[PDB]
Amino acid sequence: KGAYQDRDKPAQIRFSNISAAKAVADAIRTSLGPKGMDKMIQDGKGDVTITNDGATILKQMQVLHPAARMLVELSKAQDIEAGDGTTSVVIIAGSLLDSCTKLLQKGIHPTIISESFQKALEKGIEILTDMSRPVELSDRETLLNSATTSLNSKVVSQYSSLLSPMSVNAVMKVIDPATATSVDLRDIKIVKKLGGTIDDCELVEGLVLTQKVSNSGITRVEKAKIGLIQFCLSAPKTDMDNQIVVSDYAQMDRVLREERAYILNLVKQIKKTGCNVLLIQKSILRDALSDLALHFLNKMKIMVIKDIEREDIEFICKTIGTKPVAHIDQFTADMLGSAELAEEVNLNGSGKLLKITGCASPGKTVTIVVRGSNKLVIEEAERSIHDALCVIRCLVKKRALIAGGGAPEIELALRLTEYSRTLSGMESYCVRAFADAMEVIPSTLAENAGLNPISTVTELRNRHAQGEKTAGINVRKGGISNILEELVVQPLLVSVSALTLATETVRSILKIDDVVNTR
Amino acid sequence: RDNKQAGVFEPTIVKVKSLKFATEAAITILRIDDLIKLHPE
Amino acid sequence: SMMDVDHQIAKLMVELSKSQDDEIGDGTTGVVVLAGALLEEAEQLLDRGIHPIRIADGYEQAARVAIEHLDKISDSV
Amino acid sequence: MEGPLSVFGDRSTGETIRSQNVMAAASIANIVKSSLGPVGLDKMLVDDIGDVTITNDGATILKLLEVEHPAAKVLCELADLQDKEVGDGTTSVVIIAAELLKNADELVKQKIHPTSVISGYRLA
Ligand SMILES: Nc1ncnc2c1ncn2[C@@H]1O[C@H](COP(=O)(O)OP(=O)(O)O)[C@@H](O)[C@H]1O
Ligand SMILES: Nc1ncnc2c1ncn2[C@@H]1O[C@H](COP(=O)(O)OP(=O)(O)O)[C@@H](O)[C@H]1O
Ligand SMILES: Nc1ncnc2c1ncn2[C@@H]1O[C@H](COP(=O)(O)OP(=O)(O)O)[C@@H](O)[C@H]1O
Ligand SMILES: [Mg+2]
Ligand SMILES: [Mg+2]
Ligand SMILES: [Mg+2]
Repeated sequence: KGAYQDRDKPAQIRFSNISAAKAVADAIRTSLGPKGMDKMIQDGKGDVTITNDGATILKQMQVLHPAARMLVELSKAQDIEAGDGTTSVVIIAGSLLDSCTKLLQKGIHPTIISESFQKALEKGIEILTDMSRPVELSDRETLLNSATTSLNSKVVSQYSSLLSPMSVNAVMKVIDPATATSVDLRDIKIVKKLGGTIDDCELVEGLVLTQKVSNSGITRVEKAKIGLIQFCLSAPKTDMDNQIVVSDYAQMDRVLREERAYILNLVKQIKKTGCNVLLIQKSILRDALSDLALHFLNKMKIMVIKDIEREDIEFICKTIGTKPVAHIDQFTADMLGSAELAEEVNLNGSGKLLKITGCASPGKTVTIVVRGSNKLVIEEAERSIHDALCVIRCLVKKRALIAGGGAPEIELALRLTEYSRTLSGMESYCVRAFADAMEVIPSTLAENAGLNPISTVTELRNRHAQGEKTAGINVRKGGISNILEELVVQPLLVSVSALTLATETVRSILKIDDVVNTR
Repeated sequence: RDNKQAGVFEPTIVKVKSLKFATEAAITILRIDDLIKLHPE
Repeated sequence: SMMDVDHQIAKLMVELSKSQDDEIGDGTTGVVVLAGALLEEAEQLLDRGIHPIRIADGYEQAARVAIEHLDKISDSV
Repeated sequence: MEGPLSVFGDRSTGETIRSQNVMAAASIANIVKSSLGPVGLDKMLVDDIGDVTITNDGATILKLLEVEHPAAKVLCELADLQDKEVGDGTTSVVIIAAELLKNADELVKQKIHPTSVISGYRLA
């Protein structure tokens, strides 16, 4: 007879948290893998969203249980660190907790479960690293295969032939492949424009803008010199309160004339540089482009795009080599950007786009125009392309590759079962639970593919025991096979981060024993 | 009836775009296997 | 029996315990604990994707085995 | 809610939601089926105030209607897109999308995987 444990509310709270987490995992289990399908989510306001992304799904369904909220945060963290695996991580967490259920019932302490899970996690990171193979960023075929694998799960998979080379080109265009240790995907701009179909998506090396051109008649410019204008082309206005007191009839005409002359001098100093395209920043508190200024620019044959946003300035400069000018005195030729063409293109009556293509200083920036027949499919195409970019980012960060099709999970299950048999004690039960929990991804992949999950997962375990550690679920043949022949590869970072973050979240949830309702 | 001799013509773009858009719509709707309708606030 | 249950499966479990009491007069708690455990294990089996009828048939087979083993290890007074 | 998933809303899953989506699309297409071809006829539309609109244009009809289901709003926007990019075919495109949905859901009921149906539709 040990300690009576006079209180049962800690156990009730643990079981409620485990149940909520397992419920979330089982709710999103259907959106896992190439044969997985999407969920539609209608917000309270009525905003519809179709998606296969685990992070998006979890953020959009307003889960209420604390454990479910924590799983949402977990998926968001995985989306940050790897951008791919946001469903696998939640499923792994739910499964580990579902195993904590039977462990707790067996009568193991949550602290022992947590420590044994940390042990199993370290051993599993070891195992996955052993499985991994190095990759060279020059291996364009390996990059294409990683991107295609990442896209196989999404609605944009019939267009993979189009969107994988774009998703690899963008990243290889926005990084120096020899020195890069990461990539900032804010350098990759995505522009969603309704109309056409997803096969109409494009990778624009130059610049794309949704702002409209103010000139009528000047839509196309070749050999374009472009200038950014952070000052206002309108009547003078001091930063102090200013008035112009008229006391004689002559002063009225004089005021109008001097205003005209000010504006004309401005636009003439602009023309004198050879500038034929003029990007004007957006200006509240003062008119950035008066009618006189527009008249004069048009007469001088200059295309004008105003209302540029103060956040697109760094992007536009990074793209087309311009330097932002805030005083007309400093507006010279060295502050311009040279572009072989700048045109306002129409998209089959579905809107207009300003495309600045060709650049003498195309500095590590690219744009992707996402087309589509519906807002929903456009949004999910954007999300999938982002997932592919993040997969390439993982590959850049950690130059290591792991097989797919549930091969890493199966190898993990197997080797951690062995580790458990070697770690005799009460840690053995917990490590075996960790292994059988990691066995849920292959089961889910099989179920979604339409196979018999038990037989499929047993065949996988058997072949991995024989030694085919690169063996997985071939949804094309309908059974098990060497998955590298199907070219299903993913960065080691995805699996490693998924395992690490899921284990940390599980230990956190296991360290909880009560719930209070504040206020 | 021979509609080319009867004069019943449609621009190719009509049928082509109709097919492409209809297929895209069918694909997007068919990809949905779940629905979560949140209670408004 | 004193429990004011609304769930129909809980009503089935009440009937199960009452049946054990009618037939035997003892074991009314063992039957319920064991049935709950069997269903809890069927839960994990269903997660792995086995047909619930296959689960029920495996349970019937194992129950026959256990009954025969009871007859085997039994003693007499 | 009653289920373990504590989301504050309703949840449809599987053949239920697939049949519902197909029902919505079919509803939208059956609205406009009667206005197709040289023998199609026009429709009145009354805007709850006595505002009357006579029309044969499927895009116009689906813009004037007040649709609540998202799988039917999808087809309404499809007709709008057809009107923007082509200018004709706004009814045929909706009819064809709905029929593709019908047959594809029939296949999914026969348990052909929706990915396979989608690949076949893309190829076709
Ligand atoms: N063509 C394929 N064949 C077999 N398995 C695949 C294929 N494409 C992807 N997978 C598997 O599907 C998983 C990716 O599913 P996904 O929907 O992206 O979930 P997550 O977002 O959690 O990665 C990976 O574990 C990968 O092994
Ligand atoms: N003195 C004892 N030592 C060990 N086990 C016992 C003892 N008395 C009863 N048990 C066990 O307790 C279990 C539960 O029986 P109990 O709950 O008393 O009756 P019921 O199950 O009909 O309510 C029985 O399986 C029996 O083997
Ligand atoms: N004179 C005709 N004889 C036979 N079919 C016709 C004739 N005119 C039009 N059609 C058919 O009617 C269909 C669409 O009719 P309509 O409703 O006017 O166009 P929309 O699809 O733009 O609504 C087309 O597929 C076309 O083949
Ligand atoms: Mg993925
Ligand atoms: Mg007794
Ligand atoms: Mg017509």
